[PDB]
Amino acid sequence: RKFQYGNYCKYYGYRNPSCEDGRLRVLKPEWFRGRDVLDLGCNVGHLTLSIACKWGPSRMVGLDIDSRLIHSARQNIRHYLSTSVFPNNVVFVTGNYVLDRDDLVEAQTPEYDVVLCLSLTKWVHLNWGDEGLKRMFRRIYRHLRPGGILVLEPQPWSSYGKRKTLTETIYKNYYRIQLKPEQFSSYLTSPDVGFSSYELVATPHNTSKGFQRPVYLFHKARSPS
RNA sequence: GGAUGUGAGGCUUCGGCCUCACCGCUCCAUGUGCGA
Ligand SMILES: Nc1ncnc2c1ncn2[C@@H]1O[C@H](CSCC[C@H](N)C(=O)O)[C@@H](O)[C@H]1O
Repeated sequence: RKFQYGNYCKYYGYRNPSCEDGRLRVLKPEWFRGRDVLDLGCNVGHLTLSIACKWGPSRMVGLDIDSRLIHSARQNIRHYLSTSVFPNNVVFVTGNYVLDRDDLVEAQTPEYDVVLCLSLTKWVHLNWGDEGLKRMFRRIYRHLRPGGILVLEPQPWSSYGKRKTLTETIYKNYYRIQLKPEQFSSYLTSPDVGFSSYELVATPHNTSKGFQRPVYLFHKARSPS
C-alpha cells in the first residue's frame, strides 16, 4: 500500500513501460566489464541483470532492503538467460546499506570497483536523514578500491515533498534536512567522504520527465593519497 | 629540428598554481650515404 523505502513492487512497469531502460544508453560497458560491482537498492533487479548478462562484470551484487524484491530479483534471472559467465556472476542480498554507527562505517573495507547508487539517495535521506545519507556516502567510499567509481543518480529536492507524509519519521527528517541534492557533489568530494573528482555523464531519456535524472561519476583516486 | 591537448573541482600575488579524471605515452620533418 505505502512504500516508504521506495520499495515499489511494480516499479519498472511504470519507470520503463514496455521499453528499454534509458540509463543503459548512458552507463558505459567498459565501466563494468571484468569489474566487481555493487548495485545499491537494486529493487527487482531488472537493471542489475541487464548489466550482468550483457556487460560481463566479474561479480555483480544486488542489494535491497526489501526481501520480497530480492526474491523477485532471483526469480527474474531466468528472463535474462541466453564463474564470470552469467548467471554465475550475479548474486542478490537483502539488507539495509545504512549502518547505524560511524565506527561501523569506518570499519568497511574495499570490495568493489564500481558502486551503483541509482534513485536511492531520496529514500535514504527521508528515512534516515542527513546522518543516514552521509553514512551511506562514506561507506560507499570505503567500499571502493582505489580507482573505483561511484555512479550516482540522485533525485531532485523538488521531488521529496510529495512523499514527506509517508511516516512521522520521514516527515520529521524532511524538515530537518540541510544537505540538499544540489550540495551532494561538494559533500562527496569533501574530506568527510574523499572522492577526488566527479563528472556529469548525461541525463538519460525517459517516458516521464520525472525519471530524467542526471547521472554522475565520482572517482576514488588511484593513489593511496 | 618541430609538436602536450581536454574536463571537473579548488586556489590565486591575475603570472599562474594544486588535486583528480581524461587523452596520449607518440606523430611529423629530415641523405651531398647505399644500388643486393
Ligand atoms: N537503506 C536501503 N538499503 C538498501 N536498499 C534500499 C534502502 N533504502 C531503499 N532501498 C531500496 O531502494 C530502491 C529504490 S527504487 C530504485 C531502484 C533501482 N536502483 C533503480 O534505479 O532502478 C527500492 O527498491 C528500495 O527498497
